[PDB]
Amino acid sequence: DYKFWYTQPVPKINDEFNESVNEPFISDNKVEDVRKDEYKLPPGYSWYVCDVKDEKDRSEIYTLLTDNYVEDDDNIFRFNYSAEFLLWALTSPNYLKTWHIGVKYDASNKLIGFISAIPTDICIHKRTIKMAEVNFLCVHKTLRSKRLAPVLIKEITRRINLENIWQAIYTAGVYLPKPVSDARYYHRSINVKKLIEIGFSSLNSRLTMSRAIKLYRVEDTLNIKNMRLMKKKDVEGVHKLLGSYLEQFNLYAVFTKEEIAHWFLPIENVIYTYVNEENGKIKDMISFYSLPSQILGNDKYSTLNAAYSFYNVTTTATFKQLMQDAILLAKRNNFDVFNALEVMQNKSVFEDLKFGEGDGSLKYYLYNWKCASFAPAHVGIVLL
Ligand SMILES: CCCCCCCCCCCCCC(=O)CSCCNC(=O)CCNC(=O)[C@H](O)C(C)(C)COP(=O)(O)OP(=O)(O)OC[C@H]1O[C@@H](n2cnc3c(N)ncnc32)[C@H](O)[C@@H]1OP(=O)(O)O
Ligand SMILES: Cc1nn(C)c(C)c1Cc1nnc(-c2sc3ccccc3c2OC2CCNCC2)o1
Ligand SMILES: [Cl-]
Ligand SMILES: [Cl-]
Ligand SMILES: [Mg+2]
Repeated sequence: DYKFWYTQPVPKINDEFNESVNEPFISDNKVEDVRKDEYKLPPGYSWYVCDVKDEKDRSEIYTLLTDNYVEDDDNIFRFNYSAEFLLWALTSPNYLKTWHIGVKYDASNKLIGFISAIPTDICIHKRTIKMAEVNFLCVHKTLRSKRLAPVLIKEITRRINLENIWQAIYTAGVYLPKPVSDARYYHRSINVKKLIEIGFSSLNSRLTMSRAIKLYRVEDTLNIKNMRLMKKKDVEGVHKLLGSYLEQFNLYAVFTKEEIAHWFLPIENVIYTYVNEENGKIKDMISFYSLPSQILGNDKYSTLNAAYSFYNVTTTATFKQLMQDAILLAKRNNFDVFNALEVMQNKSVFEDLKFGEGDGSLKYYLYNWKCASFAPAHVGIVLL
């Protein structure tokens, strides 16, 4: 019935728009009309302004997400973003502290809910719009289905609107009104035996353990011999190679140089970017971020280390060669599995590179924006 979502400026479940329609649901908004009062929480709970740059506040958010964030369909794996990853995700250029919103239960002083946004320029069907990117919405498991999430969403919308920003982008595995695109995820096994033992992957009578390990074996040599970790000096060249590439898609972020530096310079166990430089020119890039899963109820293993394909561009090799090197560089950095979405050119390499189709998909949404939906090959943004 979507009783909350139907009160919001998003498409109805049946809405379908021509390619010519590309505009807000509600235009001519006025900063001066936005509510100044915080939305009301139930008795005994209060808003909390989180300082993600303080280790202790950042620790509280980490604990909340570690225990209560997203689980796979079978409740065996739960995302386990690290504290340094949350730091990086939330302190991008021109971030606002007041868009990092916690909810505490007054009597324990414990964080029980969270929601965040960062500002990003988003190009949708060739119109660039100042938006908020929303992520890390989470309500403690003990307080589910109490209608707290619409409170968090309405409060962040109010604070975003105070900055004269009236559109947002977000992704969810759940179906809401109404996806602008829908991308399945695929997984390429790296540590086969481990993935079998935790029930991420399976065997069978044809594929014995030894034959499954042989199947996923990779040669420890790069297609692009000079691919190396990105350094500060490469920010200009990355901004030109990526910025040009992305303009073909129907939905992408428009990065400034300061955004390239933030989103790509390598941070161990967070973000890995590699470049191929020729003549002082960046001609190819690979990137992926680290998003481990906590494994629930396995006696031997508690963590699955997973590399998540972010942005990959090649001008000197085939896309298949580039993605093969991405898998190898993930392997060299101790990752058990390489995960990709069917966005950009990704799907075209999944069969040859031995990726397996996963169990669900990620829906891309816009808030207060009406437009034609599109196949995921035309999606040119990867969220965290
Ligand atoms: C202009 C600026 C605009 C800014 C804002 C833009 C929009 C931002 C929107 C947020 C984008 C976040 C993106 C993001 O973070 C990445 S998707 C990750 C979401 N987090 C998790 O799945 C963590 C585990 N789950 C939870 O913590 C709770 O289940 C949550 C908190 C998800 C819902 O808590 P609950 O205790 O289970 O539920 P109630 O409080 O009773 O609330 C039920 C209402 O919530 C609607 N709902 C449920 N899940 C949602 C989801 N993932 N997006 C949006 N809405 C969601 C649901 O359809 C229902 O509305 P309806 O009756 O109409 O159906
Ligand atoms: C696998 C998996 N493990 N777990 C713990 C979950 C809930 C899933 C399902 C899932 N839900 N979102 C995604 C994926 S796969 C992928 C590959 C490359 C880039 C992004 C993603 C992605 O979503 C990202 C970005 C949106 N938030 C979650 C991670 O995967
Ligand atoms: Cl209201
Ligand atoms: Cl482990
Ligand atoms: Mg609730």
